[PDB]
Amino acid sequence: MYMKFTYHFHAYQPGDIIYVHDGSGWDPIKYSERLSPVALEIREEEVKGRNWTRAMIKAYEYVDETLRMLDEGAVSVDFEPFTLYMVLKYKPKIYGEIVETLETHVEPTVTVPFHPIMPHLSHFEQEILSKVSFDFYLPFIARKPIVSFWLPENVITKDTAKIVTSATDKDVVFLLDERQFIGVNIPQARFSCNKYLCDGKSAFVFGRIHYISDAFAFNTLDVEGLTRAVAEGCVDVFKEKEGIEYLVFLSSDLESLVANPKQLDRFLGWIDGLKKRGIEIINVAEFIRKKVSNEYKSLPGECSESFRINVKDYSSWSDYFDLSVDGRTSDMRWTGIRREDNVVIHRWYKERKVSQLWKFAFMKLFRELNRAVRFGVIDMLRTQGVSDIEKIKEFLVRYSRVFFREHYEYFELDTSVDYVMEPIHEADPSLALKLGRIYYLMLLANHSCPRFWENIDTRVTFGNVATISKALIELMELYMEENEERANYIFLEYMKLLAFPQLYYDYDLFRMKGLEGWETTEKAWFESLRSEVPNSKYNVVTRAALYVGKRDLPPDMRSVIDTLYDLEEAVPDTGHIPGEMHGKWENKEWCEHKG
Amino acid sequence: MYMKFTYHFHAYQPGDIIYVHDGSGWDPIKYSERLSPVALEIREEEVKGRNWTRAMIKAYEYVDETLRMLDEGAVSVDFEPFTLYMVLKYKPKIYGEIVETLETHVEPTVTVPFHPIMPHLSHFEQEILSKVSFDFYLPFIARKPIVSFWLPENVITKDTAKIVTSATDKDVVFLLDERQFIGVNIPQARFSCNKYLCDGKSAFVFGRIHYISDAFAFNTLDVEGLTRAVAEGCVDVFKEKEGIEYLVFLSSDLESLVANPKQLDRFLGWIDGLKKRGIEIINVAEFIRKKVSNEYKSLPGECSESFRINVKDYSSWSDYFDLSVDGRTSDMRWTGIRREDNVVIHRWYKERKVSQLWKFAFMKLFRELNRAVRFGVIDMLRTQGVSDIEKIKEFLVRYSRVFFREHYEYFELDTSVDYVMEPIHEADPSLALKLGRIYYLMLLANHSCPRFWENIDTRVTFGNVATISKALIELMELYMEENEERANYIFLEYMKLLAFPQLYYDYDLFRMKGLEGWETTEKAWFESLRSEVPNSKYNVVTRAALYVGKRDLPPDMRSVIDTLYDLEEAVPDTGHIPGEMHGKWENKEWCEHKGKD
Repeated sequence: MYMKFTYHFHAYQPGDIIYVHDGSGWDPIKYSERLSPVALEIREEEVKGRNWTRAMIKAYEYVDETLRMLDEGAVSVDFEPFTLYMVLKYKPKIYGEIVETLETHVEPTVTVPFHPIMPHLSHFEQEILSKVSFDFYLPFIARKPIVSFWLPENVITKDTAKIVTSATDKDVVFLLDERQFIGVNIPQARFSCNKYLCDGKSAFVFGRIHYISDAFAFNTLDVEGLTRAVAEGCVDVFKEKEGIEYLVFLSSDLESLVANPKQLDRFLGWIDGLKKRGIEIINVAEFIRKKVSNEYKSLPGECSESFRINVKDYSSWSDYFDLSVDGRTSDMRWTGIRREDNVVIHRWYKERKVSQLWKFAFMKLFRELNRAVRFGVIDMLRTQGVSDIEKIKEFLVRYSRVFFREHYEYFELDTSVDYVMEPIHEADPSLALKLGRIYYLMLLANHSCPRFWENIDTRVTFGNVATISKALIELMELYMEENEERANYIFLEYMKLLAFPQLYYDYDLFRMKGLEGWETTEKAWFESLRSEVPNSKYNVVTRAALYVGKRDLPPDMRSVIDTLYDLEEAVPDTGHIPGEMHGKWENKEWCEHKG
Repeated sequence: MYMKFTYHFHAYQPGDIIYVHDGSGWDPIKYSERLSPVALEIREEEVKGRNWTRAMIKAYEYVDETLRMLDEGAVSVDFEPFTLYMVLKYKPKIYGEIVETLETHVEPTVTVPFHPIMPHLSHFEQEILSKVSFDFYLPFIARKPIVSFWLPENVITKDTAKIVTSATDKDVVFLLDERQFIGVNIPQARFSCNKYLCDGKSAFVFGRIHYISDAFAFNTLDVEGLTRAVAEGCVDVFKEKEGIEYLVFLSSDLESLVANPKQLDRFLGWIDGLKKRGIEIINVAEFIRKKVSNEYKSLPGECSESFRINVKDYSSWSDYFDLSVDGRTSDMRWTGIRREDNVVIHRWYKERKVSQLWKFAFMKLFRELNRAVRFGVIDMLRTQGVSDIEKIKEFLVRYSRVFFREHYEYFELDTSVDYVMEPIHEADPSLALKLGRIYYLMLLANHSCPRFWENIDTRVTFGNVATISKALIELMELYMEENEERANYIFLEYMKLLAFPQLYYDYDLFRMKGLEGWETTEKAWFESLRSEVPNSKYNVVTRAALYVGKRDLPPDMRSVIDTLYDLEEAVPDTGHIPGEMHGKWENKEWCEHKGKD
């Protein structure tokens, strides 16, 4: 057949950080992890971990073996930077295996550090993260004029795509979901080499087919069904006649390969079924490369700027599709708001409807914390005689060489303090590097993960709050040790975490309208914040901020948190993430932490 | 397989009327037809006619014989009313065969008389046409609780859907194109039993797949490719495993079955290929019934108001899709205007670009002519004591029993003067039936066809203009008899046809913006109107208006057109319709009229 097939896998772990350790900012961070032992059955071995992250990192090895039995160039994979780094730290053997496969076996896809929803961040943060993305990926993509790029949850806007495409010289292939396409209908645009103007540059774009991808990832069709859905269901009889190559592109989380013990074999059988149909397995980049080179015949204008299609701003690959009013996706899952009619939605959780209003407040609050930290860094670097915001940007980007040091060392890329400090050479590296650290903690705290789920009380929400609490307190203490009034500006931000439930009033959330009519009510808000653990009456946000504050806060204010908060309920116990329920937890009733 | 398949065919001929004969209005119209010999090749046989209409009517017999080869209930068919009427008059044996097939063998689909773009007419005209559609189809649908309905070019708006559904007590199924669906993506809605809210009531809707339908109709895939596109390309792997029936619905003009000599056998071979793949062939209405009856298994909510989808207002099945900016169809083909950015488009014709601005002017002018006729009818009936607009509407609907008399009489339905005059029985029937004739000539003049093509100079544009000219001159003359000043209100309307090119200025078309930037210039307008025939220097609108006027105008007015125009240049010759070029024409350079008899 002339049909081409490929899969993309997205690999990411938010990690199990519950407390970041004090540090100088000259080295990668050190931290304590959650102890909530868990196992994943893979075919016929149970893979055990002290927590979800470590179990998964072990599991990545079974996955890499499977990927190794596929042909060269067949699929593409992106690893979130910190996730790949954590593998190097915890299982350096697997890092070497994974790294070899990305150099030689699968096409490597660039992605963003810390997996935030990019359009939910300021342009400043997005620019840093975009440049770091390409920097971190340099050993895999150095001599490639075309590279695929993975936006977290595929949540894209025109502004975000521009930032990304500007952060590189190469040609960018955005991997998206076909439900994000607009200005063309699905069968019209399907399987062709489309492009997408990113206002100045243009990117290639491929959109996955959600229903077949999920049919694999969630085991709803057997191998025969998956093979037929592709080989028959996706056939372009005209292109088969004209002898024109077209690409059927699917995508899932890499962790879908261990969602049940049979997934690795299922995937191998599927790919085998397709090859037997005469379908060549070939990655999105090598597909385009083979088009432009005219090794593959094209339609007139294919892979060009006449084959430009549009993409809906704020569309995604994983939104609540049952609430879509245009047959496309949006970002309502992470904001809690449907944009088309500007209402606040609710979702089911453990037999009750829960307002998703908390996600909006969470997102909004973090925009403010993010800016408080960014302006802190800029203000303090100014005192050191650094006035050029562009030099500060370059510095914050180069600081990746510190944060992910060993990764870069593995490839003999410069990790020298002299490199990192060059754009801001007039500053005390001791102060500058602590600021770089505080900035990267803020970044780390912007994981999209907490707002993916229906309820707020999860281990990932705790981790975000604990990480930003670390950053804020350290920034606050820098201002204190300099005898500045700005120390309180930062303490005010920290206080917004402790008193998180007050934000319903401070944010005028009552003015907003619920989908059904009750989702922006007082009680809707307060119900949604109830603790999901036995041993804490505090909401998860207050919990994590107290948990970190009680160990890092100056004794005097450390006192008021004791006067107003019962500290004994400041522990890392959270509710469970519904998507992780297939795991074998020692404690299934809530996400535990042990002594 | 759980996949079901069906095809819908739409049959329509605009006719070859070049001059309607004078008549009282008590009987169906009589007319002179174009003489332009042409033949169609069907398998190894040549089918010859004195004009395209007559050639195609003979061809319909071959099509019917082929439909009879299909299994019962496999496909659905609509015949536009006047088309079926012309078959009846010319070849009653062929009409007999077709109506037998519509009664028993294929699902009959209701459609509108005279094939106008319905959302391009006023609500009043749409209301009359909608009611007539269901009356004309009474012999085929009387016992049916659910009926399918074919809007011309599938051009629909919510308002038009409301008019149609309000005109019957039956549940309606609208047959549309999947590129018309909105608020859902194409794969998301595909092949399920969906509904559509048209305000007071809801209708079922099914959307055809144009690329497969056209692969058959225009012979771009062989039978094996067509079979594969359906059996493989349309498979729903999930519904196959769940045992849930779904319908792959395709549609084309019935005339696609004679678009080349092998079409009939290709179609039969395709159906055979699908049946051998385990795919049952079942018409849309029967498919719905089986879902509703639970003979078929359904998704939760299927075939109910829970499965509502939206349709884009002014979308169609046949728009210039290469100019679409939203991935859906629209009505720019017939208006000349792309709605999304409000620009006047151009198309290629004979390897030069031609502005479509003329289509907007033609459409706008006809809206005005339509109202002049309707208000003239209402005004003259007012002078007869008829003041209730609802009684006038009832009369105009019943007048279809005069206009299509032989059809209703074939089915033993009352066409008597007493039946038709019942709602306005205080009026003089000599005047009322003349007004009914005038109103129906106006309706007949609203064929969508002229605006389908890229070039104005075609036999269908000539026909629309000649037909409306007949109506206007007759209405004018009725007012003259009353010694009315209103006679010149109607002469003004006819003058707008004669002086059609002046409408560029009078309609302020210079204010409109061209897609490329030239389409709304004076040069673009005038070039678009140039005659395509060497025996007339006048644009086709003026040409037809003169052709009728030189026969029908009172002597003083005839002397005026005789002085301003060369009446020897008022002939029915026009340019050819691009879609008819597959015919074997005696004159293939332009559409002739042999005028010796």
